[PDB]
Amino acid sequence: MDPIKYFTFSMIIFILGIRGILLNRRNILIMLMSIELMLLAVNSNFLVFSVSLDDMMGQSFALLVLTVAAAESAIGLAIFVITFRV
Amino acid sequence: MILSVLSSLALVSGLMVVRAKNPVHSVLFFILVFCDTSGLLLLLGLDFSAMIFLVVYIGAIAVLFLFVVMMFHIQIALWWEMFFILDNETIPLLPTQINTTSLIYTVYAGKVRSWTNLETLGNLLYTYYFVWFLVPSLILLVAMIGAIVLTMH
Amino acid sequence: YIAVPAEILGIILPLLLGVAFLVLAERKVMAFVQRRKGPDVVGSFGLLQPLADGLKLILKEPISPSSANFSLFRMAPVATFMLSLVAWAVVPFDYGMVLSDSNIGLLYLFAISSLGVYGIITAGWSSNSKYAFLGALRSAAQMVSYEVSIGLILITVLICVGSCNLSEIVMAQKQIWFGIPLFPVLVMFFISCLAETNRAPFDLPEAEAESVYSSMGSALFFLGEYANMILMSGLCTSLSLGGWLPILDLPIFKRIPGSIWFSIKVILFLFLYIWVRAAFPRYRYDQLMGLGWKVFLPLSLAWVVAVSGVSVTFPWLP
Amino acid sequence: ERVSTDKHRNYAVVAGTITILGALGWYLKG
Amino acid sequence: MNTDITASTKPEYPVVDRNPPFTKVVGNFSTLDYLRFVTITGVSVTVGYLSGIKPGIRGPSMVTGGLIGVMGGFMYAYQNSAGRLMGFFPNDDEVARHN
Amino acid sequence: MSEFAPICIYLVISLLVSLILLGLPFDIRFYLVSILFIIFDPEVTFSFPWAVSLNKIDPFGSWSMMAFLLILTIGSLYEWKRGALDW
Amino acid sequence: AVMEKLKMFVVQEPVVAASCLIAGFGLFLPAVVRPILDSYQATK
Amino acid sequence: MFNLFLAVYPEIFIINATFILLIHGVVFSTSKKYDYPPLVSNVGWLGLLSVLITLLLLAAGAPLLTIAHLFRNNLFRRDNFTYFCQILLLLSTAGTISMCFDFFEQERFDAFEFIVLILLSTCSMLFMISAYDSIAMYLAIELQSLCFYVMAASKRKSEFSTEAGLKYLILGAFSSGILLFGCSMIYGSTGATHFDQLAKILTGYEITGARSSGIFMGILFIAVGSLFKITAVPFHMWAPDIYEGSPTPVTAFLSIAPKISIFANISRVSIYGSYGATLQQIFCFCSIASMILGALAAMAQTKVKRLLAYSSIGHVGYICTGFSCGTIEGIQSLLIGIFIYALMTIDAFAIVLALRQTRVKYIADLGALAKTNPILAITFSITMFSYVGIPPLAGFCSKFYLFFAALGCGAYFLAPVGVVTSVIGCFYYIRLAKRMFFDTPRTWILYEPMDRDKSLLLAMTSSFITLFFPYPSPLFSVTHQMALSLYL
Repeated sequence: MDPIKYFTFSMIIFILGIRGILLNRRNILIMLMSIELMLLAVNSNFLVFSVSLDDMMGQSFALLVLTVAAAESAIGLAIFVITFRV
Repeated sequence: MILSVLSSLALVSGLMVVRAKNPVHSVLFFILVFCDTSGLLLLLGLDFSAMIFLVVYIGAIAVLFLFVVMMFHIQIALWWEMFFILDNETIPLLPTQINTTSLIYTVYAGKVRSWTNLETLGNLLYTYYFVWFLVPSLILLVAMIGAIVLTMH
Repeated sequence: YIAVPAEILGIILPLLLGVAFLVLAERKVMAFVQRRKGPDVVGSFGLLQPLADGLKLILKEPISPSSANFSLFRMAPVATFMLSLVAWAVVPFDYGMVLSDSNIGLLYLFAISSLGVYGIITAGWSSNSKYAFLGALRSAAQMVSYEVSIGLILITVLICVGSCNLSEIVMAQKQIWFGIPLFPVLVMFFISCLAETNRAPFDLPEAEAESVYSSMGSALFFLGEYANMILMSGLCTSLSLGGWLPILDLPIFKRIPGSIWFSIKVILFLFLYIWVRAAFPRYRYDQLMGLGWKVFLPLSLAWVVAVSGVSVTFPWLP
Repeated sequence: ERVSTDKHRNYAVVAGTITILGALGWYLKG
Repeated sequence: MNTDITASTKPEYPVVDRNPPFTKVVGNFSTLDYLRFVTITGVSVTVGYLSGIKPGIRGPSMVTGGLIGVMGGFMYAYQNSAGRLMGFFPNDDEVARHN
Repeated sequence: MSEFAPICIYLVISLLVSLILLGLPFDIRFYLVSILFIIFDPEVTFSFPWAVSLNKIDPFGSWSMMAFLLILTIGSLYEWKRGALDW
Repeated sequence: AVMEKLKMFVVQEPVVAASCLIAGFGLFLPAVVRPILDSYQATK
Repeated sequence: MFNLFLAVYPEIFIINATFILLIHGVVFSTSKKYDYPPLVSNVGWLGLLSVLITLLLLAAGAPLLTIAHLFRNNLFRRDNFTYFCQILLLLSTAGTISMCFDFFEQERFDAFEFIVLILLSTCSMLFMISAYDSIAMYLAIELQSLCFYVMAASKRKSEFSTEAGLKYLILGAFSSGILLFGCSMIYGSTGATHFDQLAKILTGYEITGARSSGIFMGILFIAVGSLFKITAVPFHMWAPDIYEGSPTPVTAFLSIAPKISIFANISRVSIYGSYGATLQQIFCFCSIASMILGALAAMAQTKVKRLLAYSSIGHVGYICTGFSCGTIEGIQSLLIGIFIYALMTIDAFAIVLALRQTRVKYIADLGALAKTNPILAITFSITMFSYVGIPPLAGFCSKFYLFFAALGCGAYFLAPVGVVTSVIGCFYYIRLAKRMFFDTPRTWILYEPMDRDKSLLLAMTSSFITLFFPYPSPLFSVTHQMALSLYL
């Protein structure tokens, strides 16, 4: 039952993030935070799977996708802060 | 119990992230989402990744988001699916897990030592799969030179 | 069940007593440095000075602020206080004389430092005026830069000894104090701890805030700062000077309770804090951040590389 | 008054004639 | 540790040496190899020179072109010699020696 | 685990004592610094596992980690000569 | 000339010079010392 | 170096060249001794030299580029397929750099970082082609997409730059998020992420089981994700908008380079980890949607860039129709179409870039190119008719072999829609070309004309297009080799 609960939490967070990035269209900050939420949910279910089926590559993937998320967030916020200079 | 507490907090806080106005409120609720997710991971039994979620997700990214939304403060321009996945009869009925609770078979032989997840993760990630670790160097380098070429006049 | 709250109370209250007497001893020893005595009237030796100051700040007529008067202004000082103390959770005072053996203690301390950064930035912005907000941003940037330097230094001391929980580190030092071989590393770590709490030569943020608000709020904030000071001193002596281990290993030292050794080392480092405070002018902000990003990051990184190198060529690495 | 007095150009010209000679030799070893 | 050299393809030519050490290969060069190295370095230095005459740094651009040229040329020469040492390339004089 | 339970009990007790103490009287510079921190902080994150396990990895581990450090150090050099950390 | 330029640069930027020297030491020790030590252990 | 890294020599060299060029550029761009030189041109020529050297190394070394069989099989496997795909990619990157040299100076924007990314994303894509693991694929895609994110928002004082870049960033990051969740679900339900393991675990025995409902969600999400990066005509949001906003070299590289890479990756996955009808059906729909959209949108456009965007969508569609079935002849014609499309689009961008400044944004500015520059007008007509269809050209031959394979493979339905979108495209274009000697409203006699390298590259490709049919044996042969050795 616990894998079910973990995975359903991850799925509902993913759904929430995608609904945020779709409904809200103008606020770039909410947009980028929703992308961060999507990557967070992906990370969390990666870890849950890495521990449910006893296998390690889930956690290496988790660490690397953390790196990817940090990069995207930094560069996208740069895009925004140059958009809002005018 | 406490698992449900953390899950509920994370859910409602993400809702506020998407809906609540005053974007600084959104960033606060976002930090809170990540904090409770880290506590959740800690409950799962992976401690290293919990502290990492604290350090780089909360202490590093969210502080950048807070910085930027600070300088522009004036810039204010399922129950069906849950039942469908809980009525599958492929999940153990909690009554079953009760007596079988006293059925697990400890090995006492794979735990004479014990690799904490930090140690085993280091082993794996650096000896093997190393190109998987060189590439993130390149993506971080891309991040930093991108920030420079974009904003630095 | 009830033992744990007892331990937590026994950890919290003595820390507050010690930090009050810390600010008292701070004034006293800076005075003695400057050819004068400190507070010496109220107590027998000025010992009743912090109690008197506390009672004054209690009976003082309060003034509630006028800026987000709930859940954002009356919370952030409590936030930084809680962060400092929860850092104080995992520190070894003797063999097994800890609160929690969190097997990844170092990451824990580093994370808690970053969360303290969160505390200070939200406490700065929660006010109304904007110059306090600029000062908060300045302090945040300084704190986070010297945190990355502290991180690299931690990585060095970690390379020297396998595990992470602090008791194992102090055993590794029980062979020979890591302060001895990595003396420049200790100096860099101490300078970074100085910049991390803005104490001795790096004060221009606070100096400017004083050059251009609740009584109990300011008291809580200064309490958090000095508590974080004692914490930094404590982990510095817990991972670079031995951590409850007698010197020269002679069975006359072994009568000292061990816990006394830790207190002696941390009091020495506190005295060094206060001493280096009253001998040097302050940096600016420009030069401050420049040194943070030019002088301590490369040196710390080079030191990581060098110690890893020297300890990977010979079979000296556990 | 019987020489070229630009060091960089002279180094470059040495490199160019070395290049052409090397290509000719390479072809000769086809 | 998977530190073995086997290839999906096969050494269609003789197999004089399987995994030759570095110094063996780099001292096993042939005249054609040095010609390849010199040609790459030369073309690199020249293109650096001209692309430097454009903004006024004829010198430094020449140096950078030289660095890239030496890198590429030595890598190409080492690759050719390694191939001829394994079998993935025509081996006549290597077989003559190793005989 | 079973140590984060003392940790969290400490958390709530500290909350209580702090509330008790409270109730008794009754641009581009910043952005680029933050980015450089977000970039050098995963550096520490990756140095943590590499630190503990330099005995079940031979010089291969040291060299891979040094290559990572070299890539990010060329990053730092490009940062420096551009003067983004000038202040 | 190059020695003069290097002395100038080292006087100007002492801490970068010291950092580079420490990194050079830490990278030179393994790369060139580990083989010698392995050979010594093999012979004795 | 150590005889193992002989399997990654092109990547090692291109990364080292990227680093040395980065350092060179930054120091001699901020050195006060010289004036304050902006090193875009010099760094660019050194980059083109480095790319040609990479091409040389990779090409002349393939049979030993396959040297680290298993130790590298941990991440990637290199076969003839990857060999030829990487060669075509390096050719395309050399071509686009050479084409975009003159744009830098003309448009006058000074950032040599623009040409240290082109190389870096190039190495990323070289990793992406030879990628034999879901997460290695994803990481390579992310590195490439980050390079493009940096590359998009170049000129800040402009207007369309920032909005186009932000649109592209949000779109790409969303696509990659979907792809990540897909790989996550496949991992969770399957228990492996290396293509050999996925093949061995879910080949033949795709029969529905208890927890078989998980794998399908993963592969569906992967399909959606990889689709978004082929412009995914139901999901083509903002694609013409970003094509119009972003500068011309950037949009050219975005059209030519990533598409071939992601197509090779799609082929490598669809051979291995597909279902009997899942992937083929999720593509059979997008193919007809794409052809229809290309037709009924490119029929009516008034900006010479968005027309190019919708024609690119249309040709990606034709290629996806070629994807429909999974026989050897089919995939052969698929790869042939990919190659012909790469050539035609570098050609079209050469033209639209040599017609840039005086025509900031217009389509009516075909101001008597038949009269003010006849050879250029004839070349534009040749490239476009090839892009759409006419008696023997390259594009017509490619589409014809595509439909030949489709008919002979058991799908009598893609041809009607394919031929009718082709014929409406042909009517429209041949009406436009014959509209070039009716009369001329505007006239834009141009300071632009094609310094040397755009002209050479154009001339080469344009001579190729017409002259392809007199001898198309070697292309068929090499495509057969490639497709046959993709799995067998």
